[PDB]
Amino acid sequence: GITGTWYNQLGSTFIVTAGADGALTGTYVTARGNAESRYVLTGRYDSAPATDGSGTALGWTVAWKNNYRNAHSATTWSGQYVGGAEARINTQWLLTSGTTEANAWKSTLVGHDTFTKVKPS
Amino acid sequence: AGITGTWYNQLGSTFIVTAGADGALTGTYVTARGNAESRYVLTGRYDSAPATDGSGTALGWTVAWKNNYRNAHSATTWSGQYVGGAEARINTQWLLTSGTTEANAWKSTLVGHDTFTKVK
Amino acid sequence: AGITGTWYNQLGSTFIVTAGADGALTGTYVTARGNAESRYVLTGRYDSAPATDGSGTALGWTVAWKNNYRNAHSATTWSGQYVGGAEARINTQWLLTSGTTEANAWKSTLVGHDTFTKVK
Amino acid sequence: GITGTWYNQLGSTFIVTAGADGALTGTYVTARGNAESRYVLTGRYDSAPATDGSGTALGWTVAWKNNYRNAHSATTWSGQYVGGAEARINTQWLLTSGTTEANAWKSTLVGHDTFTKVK
Amino acid sequence: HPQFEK
Amino acid sequence: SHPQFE
Amino acid sequence: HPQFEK
Amino acid sequence: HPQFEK
Repeated sequence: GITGTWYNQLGSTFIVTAGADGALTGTYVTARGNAESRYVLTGRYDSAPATDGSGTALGWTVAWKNNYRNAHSATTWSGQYVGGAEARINTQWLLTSGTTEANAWKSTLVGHDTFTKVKPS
Repeated sequence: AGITGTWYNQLGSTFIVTAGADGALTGTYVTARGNAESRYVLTGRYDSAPATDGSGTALGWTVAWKNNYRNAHSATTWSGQYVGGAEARINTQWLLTSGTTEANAWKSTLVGHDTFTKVK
Repeated sequence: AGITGTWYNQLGSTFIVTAGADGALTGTYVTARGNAESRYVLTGRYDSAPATDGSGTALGWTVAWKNNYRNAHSATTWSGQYVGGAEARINTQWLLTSGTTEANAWKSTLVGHDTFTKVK
Repeated sequence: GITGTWYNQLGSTFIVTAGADGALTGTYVTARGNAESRYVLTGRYDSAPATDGSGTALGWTVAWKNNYRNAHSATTWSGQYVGGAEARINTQWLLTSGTTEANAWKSTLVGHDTFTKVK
Repeated sequence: HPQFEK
Repeated sequence: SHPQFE
Repeated sequence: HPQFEK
Repeated sequence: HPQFEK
């Protein structure tokens, strides 16, 4: 149920394919939605989750460089997919920016995204 | 790029990564036990054109804790920066998420930090 | 204050706080059970001169999970901001740390988020 | 044990008192060390820890306003005290800055500090 | 854990 | 202005 | 957990 | 930021 198009609360789009071998591949499109706003993602997921009604663990990375721009940073999302009625992916993320040594303390931000199959407004 | 090769953390884990020209990271993560049962695939991304002002190279990667021998029904992501030079390092913060039922979701996610170097 | 009073999360817990003019937060955090054994002391700090341009008010607080009735050998800190208005809320990220041995420190710290509102 | 003067890797000073009631009170002094760089802290700790070798959980908050300056932010540290020879307090921290709603998503930095009794 | 108990 | 939040 | 095993 | 001033 992972494969498909997901949207987070800010309107970004996560286009993902879940491979039989545990691979996640796809495209992350920021809310602006144009050609300059598409970035490659790669990740991994639990391809044989527990049958006790637990979620499916997964993670992925985007480095914020494409042919139009480079933000010298990367964001990882760690979370789980929860299937059923209104499926969702619940995640927490870390965004680290390349910095000098003296600036390593503003290098990493933390936050949380919820992805659903429905786009919000 | 300076990243390709083998890296070690202080707990005794190893990761062997290749940095691709296009920004890809692919490799193997090996736990401190070191055997075949302790090897897991990793994939990630890195900034293939970092700033030249002395800033680090941003990167991140994921391991899902399942191989052909065991499944811990979890995944870790490392988010960090490579720092080059004679004493190169990768400085990271990580998030380990376990699959849980909805009621147990509060205990789903651990946070920590790791530093990898080129020597053991 | 806009902050002094009672705040509720979606899981059933209640935070009763007084915001002192000097930047102190003091009060009681009550878990879902609502019992005398479910009340715990909290203390914290907040910016007592925030910007007046619509920006939130930074704040944080700590609960150690020991009362006269039980002890979970842990402490949570919440870090976040108060956003006022008709739909006032306190948005936080929290870190829960349990006491562990040196060996088991890796599982010492859970990370999560909570939103508190003035109405349940 | 906890009560004392502590230093992080960067040169800041953590001056704390651990009361019988579980309270932490004190002052956080940034690396500069002048009067403008002292801030009030308050926190909580487990006053009856396990005797199995486990650390003592604790946390505290600094709001980054004193009588001289205001950085419209607060930092919380969450961690544990590990006593004995070479006592340490190992922590993870979250720094949240007051922002507008449009900028919330970048409001909080995370990082880690280790405090020792030797500077 | 008390934080999450029902 | 980071792309993730634009 | 594997990530921290010995 | 004060927390990291040198």
